[PDB]
Amino acid sequence: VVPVESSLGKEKGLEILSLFVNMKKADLPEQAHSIIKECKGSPLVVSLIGALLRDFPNRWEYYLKQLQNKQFKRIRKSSSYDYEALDEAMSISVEMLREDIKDYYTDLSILQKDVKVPTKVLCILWDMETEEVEDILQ
Amino acid sequence: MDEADRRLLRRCRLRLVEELQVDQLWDALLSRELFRPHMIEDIQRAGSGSRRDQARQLIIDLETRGSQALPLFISCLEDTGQDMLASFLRTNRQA
Amino acid sequence: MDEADRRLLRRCRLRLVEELQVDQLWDALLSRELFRPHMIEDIQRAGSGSRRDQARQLIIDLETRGSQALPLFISCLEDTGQDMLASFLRTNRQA
Amino acid sequence: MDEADRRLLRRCRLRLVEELQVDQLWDALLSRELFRPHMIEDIQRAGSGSRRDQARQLIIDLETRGSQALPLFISCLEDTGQDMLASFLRTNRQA
Amino acid sequence: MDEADRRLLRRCRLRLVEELQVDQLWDALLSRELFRPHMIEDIQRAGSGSRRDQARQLIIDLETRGSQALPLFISCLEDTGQDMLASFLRTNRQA
Amino acid sequence: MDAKARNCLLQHREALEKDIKTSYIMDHMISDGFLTISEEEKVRNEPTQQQRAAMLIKMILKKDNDSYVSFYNALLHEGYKDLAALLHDGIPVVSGITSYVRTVLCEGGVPQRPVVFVTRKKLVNAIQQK
Amino acid sequence: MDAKARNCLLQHREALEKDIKTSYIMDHMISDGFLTISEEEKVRNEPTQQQRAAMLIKMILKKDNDSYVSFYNALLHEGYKDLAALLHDGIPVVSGITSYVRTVLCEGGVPQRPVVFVTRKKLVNAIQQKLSKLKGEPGWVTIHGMAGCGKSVLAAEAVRDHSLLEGCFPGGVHWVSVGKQDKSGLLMKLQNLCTRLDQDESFSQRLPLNIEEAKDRLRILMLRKHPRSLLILDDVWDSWVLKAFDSQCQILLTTRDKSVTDSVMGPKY
Amino acid sequence: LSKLKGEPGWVTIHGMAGCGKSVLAAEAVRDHSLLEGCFPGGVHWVSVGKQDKSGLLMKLQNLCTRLDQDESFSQRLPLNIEEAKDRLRILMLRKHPRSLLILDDVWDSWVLKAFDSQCQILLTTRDKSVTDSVMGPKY
Ligand SMILES: Nc1ncnc2c1ncn2[C@H]1C[C@H](O)[C@@H](COP(=O)(O)OP(=O)(O)OP(=O)(O)O)O1
Ligand SMILES: Nc1ncnc2c1ncn2[C@H]1C[C@H](O)[C@@H](COP(=O)(O)OP(=O)(O)OP(=O)(O)O)O1
Repeated sequence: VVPVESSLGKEKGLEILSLFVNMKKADLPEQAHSIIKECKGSPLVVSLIGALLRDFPNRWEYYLKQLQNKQFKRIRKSSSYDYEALDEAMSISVEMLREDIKDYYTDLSILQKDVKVPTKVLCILWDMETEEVEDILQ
Repeated sequence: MDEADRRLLRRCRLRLVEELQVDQLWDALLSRELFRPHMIEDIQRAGSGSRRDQARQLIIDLETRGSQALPLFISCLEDTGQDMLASFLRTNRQA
Repeated sequence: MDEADRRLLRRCRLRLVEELQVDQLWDALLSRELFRPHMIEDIQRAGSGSRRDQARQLIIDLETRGSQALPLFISCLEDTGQDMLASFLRTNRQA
Repeated sequence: MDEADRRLLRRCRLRLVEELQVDQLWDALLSRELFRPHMIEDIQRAGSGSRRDQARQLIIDLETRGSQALPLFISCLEDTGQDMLASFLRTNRQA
Repeated sequence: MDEADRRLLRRCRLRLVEELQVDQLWDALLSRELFRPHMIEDIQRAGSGSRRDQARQLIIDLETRGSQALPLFISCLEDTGQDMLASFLRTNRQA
Repeated sequence: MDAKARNCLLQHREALEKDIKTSYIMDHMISDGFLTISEEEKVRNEPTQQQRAAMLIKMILKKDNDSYVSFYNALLHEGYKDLAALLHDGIPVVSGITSYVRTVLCEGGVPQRPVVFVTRKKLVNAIQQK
Repeated sequence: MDAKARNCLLQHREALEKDIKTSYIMDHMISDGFLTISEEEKVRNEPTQQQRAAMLIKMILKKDNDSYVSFYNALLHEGYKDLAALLHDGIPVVSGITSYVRTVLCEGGVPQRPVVFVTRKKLVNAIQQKLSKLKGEPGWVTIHGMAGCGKSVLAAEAVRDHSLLEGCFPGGVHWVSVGKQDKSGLLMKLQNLCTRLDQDESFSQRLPLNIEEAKDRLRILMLRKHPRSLLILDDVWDSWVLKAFDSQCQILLTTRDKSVTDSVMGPKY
Repeated sequence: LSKLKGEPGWVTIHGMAGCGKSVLAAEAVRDHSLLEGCFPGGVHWVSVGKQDKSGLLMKLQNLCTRLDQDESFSQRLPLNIEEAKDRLRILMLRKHPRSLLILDDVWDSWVLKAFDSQCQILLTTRDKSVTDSVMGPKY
């Protein structure tokens, strides 16, 4: 197995947007640096912004804010990729789960991005033995 | 070659392969452009390479060499002193 | 040719091809109508045309020339002064 | 050799093989680099080794020896006192 | 025969066929059991039967006669007074 | 051999097949180490001079630059002036996405990479190893 | 080859098949550069002289004007006087609208330009440029326009030139009327298309029942059977309609929309 | 009809109801000189008459069947008008170069649409309109 689960760094993001709006880095607006930071490495979302900015050469502020408020519904495009927007992909991965577990997943929404949790707290949540939990989590 | 000439060559098969002298015939055939030189080398190597095998392949291949292949072939027979064979052929064509 | 005669010709293969003189044998074979003349020309050209190659083809082709091909062939051996070879053959037929 | 020269050699086949003296010709052919020495030994052994058989193989093999093989060959004829034959050839080339 | 010996025989092809004397070589080859007698008759008849054609077939067929065919062949050269040729060969094997 | 050389052979193949007496060429080439005995036996097995020449050329078309030169030299050395002249201009010098890529990989095997992509080397290399 | 030449071959085919000894013809034609080794091997593989001749003629019927001449010349040169005479009157002229044009483009590839048309040079030239940027790869060229504007015709005269067609696309040129369609209909156009592509029935006679396998045989054929040849779509309405036709081929499509080039990968214009 | 010299093309004769017409066409192509020189591909004839889609389809299979006597193509029956049209064009171009295809009594436009690929046609009828939907030179 080779895990690809990682994600891109600042530089590559910059080059993608570069090739999409046809510039050299110095010619880029300032907001370019900021927006990528919120994009968080997924080549998908980069490909999106770089797709839309191709049409409407100045919406930059609009997306810089709209990507902030965290709602991804506003972003839509069609391309080689099979789904319109980011939300869809996730939405597909979710549905294939068993009927049993689908509830247990929802509970996990309580986590704060970047907050690592120990296992025990989850034991507290679902009210059951350690290993019994650790398996589901696995 | 028309069907009548072809038919003649088949009818005379036995006599042709029994009596045709080939070694002396090649020059004549060339002179009247009946065969190309490589065609002759191929005929020479037909089967076992005996006179009979060469003769047989000659007369088979002859059917493909034109509308006038048969009369031209009779002439080459004449030119090489095979009058008896040429005579057997002609008296059929006419018959 | 019956199977026993054929088998004899195979068993004596080495000796036949080693010792058979052919150049002197053709007249004898003809006299007893063992082979047609063209058959002889073909045998003469078998392989490299050496005595051995001719001999080999002769004895192979001999198997096809009749019920009495073997005894008639021994006689031709006798007639051409190949008594030793004929003798080797006969003492097998009988054996 | 162009087709016209080749054709000339075929047309004159009978005369060449009837009249060509070869024993005296080899030096000339060498001088004009028409044949390598081993090629000459091979031609010398062609068929029965008679003058005619050598002559025939010579003129056949001649077709392969270059664009100027024919005129160079006429010259060698001249050089060896075969003016009559060379003359027969030249008056064709020109014709 | 190993590939190096075979390769040597090919590299020296021109010199071998140009210089090998065969008529005097057969006894030597027999003495060292390099060839059977019939093999020798076949080689003698190779191609036109010239010294060169015999020589060529000899050296080609030599490649099949064993692991030690080449050194044994050099010895036969020595034994028949073909030291120069044997010398050309040896100084290659070693080289 | 170089495409220049090979195309020169292909262009003049018919002339070469008509004239070459293989017994005077194969020897040189064997001596030079660029024709094998088994190739020579395969040639010898053809019944006519032009058929032998045809076979030999078939074989040579597949060989390297040195071989072409070996062939050319033997031709020149054996007095085939005109034939060597035909082959003179074709003599070769002696002593990422490519043809293969679009050749084999257009079999449906791959969707074309996008219009715009940065190159991630670090991972690709790993996959190549595994 | 010209229809005159081809019909001359067809008329005399039986005579030709009976007499031709292919070994004396294929050599010349190979030397001349108008018969390939693989065609020759396919010929050689037939067991009898007449079967070989039959195969060779089969092959030649599909070739160009030069090829016919090559064939004729070899026939004459090899002493087939009578056979050459049969083919003499059918010899095509060898070496803007020319022979090539009506030769290749009568394959259904183009509807004839109207009875009356003014010539718009300025645009045609542009299309020729964009289309010439390819040099060959898979690729896409799109022209979309105002509803009812002169468009389809304009494309039809884009591929009219001899110089372009000969040099850049000597694979042939194809044409497909698509129009507004449903899944069933689209499927139909597919079977019809793949049927049109192989005239020699080099594949089995059967009808693929899914869009997928259709797509497949398309790609296989286009790659193998018709290398470097332009496939033209006409009036393409929807994306998923375009999805099917997509494998690794060059396409010039006319339409009213710029969007439907949406779902296809590769370079675009 | 001789203005062609060959191309795709159309020649129409329409006339009064019941006038001598069909026959007249039948003796048009009677001459030796014309037929030999201008059309040495052969000459074909198709009775069309008033028809529906089914019938028309039928006339199509029958026609394409008639064209190839050597069964140079597979034995199968095309189920749509389109593929029929296709095989028609392929055959006419390849199999029968420079040969005149005659229609008889053609009533409607869409009836004519099908028969149209890149071929020469001499049609007789009562109407001048139905040459409507076909591209190319007309008379
Ligand atoms: N060069 C031209 N000269 C004269 N008339 C033309 C010319 N081009 C187009 N037209 C006119 C006459 C034609 O009957 C008609 C066809 O135009 P066309 O290009 O086919 O529209 P279109 O079919 O491409 O658009 P759409 O496909 O959306 O219907 O337009
Ligand atoms: N040359 C002619 N000589 C004598 N009678 C003729 C001649 N031509 C036509 N007729 C007569 C007799 C024929 O039986 C009849 C056929 O005419 P015809 O041309 O077939 O009409 P038509 O069939 O073409 O019109 P439509 O197709 O509309 O019915 O007309």
